[PDB]
Amino acid sequence: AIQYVRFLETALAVSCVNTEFKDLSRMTDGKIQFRISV
Amino acid sequence: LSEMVAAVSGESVLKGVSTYTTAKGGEPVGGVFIVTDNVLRQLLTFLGE
Repeated sequence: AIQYVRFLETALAVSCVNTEFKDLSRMTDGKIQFRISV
Repeated sequence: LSEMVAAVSGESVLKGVSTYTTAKGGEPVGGVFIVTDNVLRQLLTFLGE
């Protein structure tokens, strides 16, 4: 009784924003720097 | 009755068995309730349509 499930078809995917990055294992660290003037 | 229908598993290992259909067609027949006569009359009173 198999049923295949796709990530994009489930509504849970509206939460996340999804990009395909070809070589993640070589990637060591990643950062985001926000600059907010108040 | 919906809880009773929910209790029965919806998975058949043969995975593709053809179905019986309503006279209007389209959606298939899911189950059979077997009752007695007074029970049948009372169920048709409570559930119309």
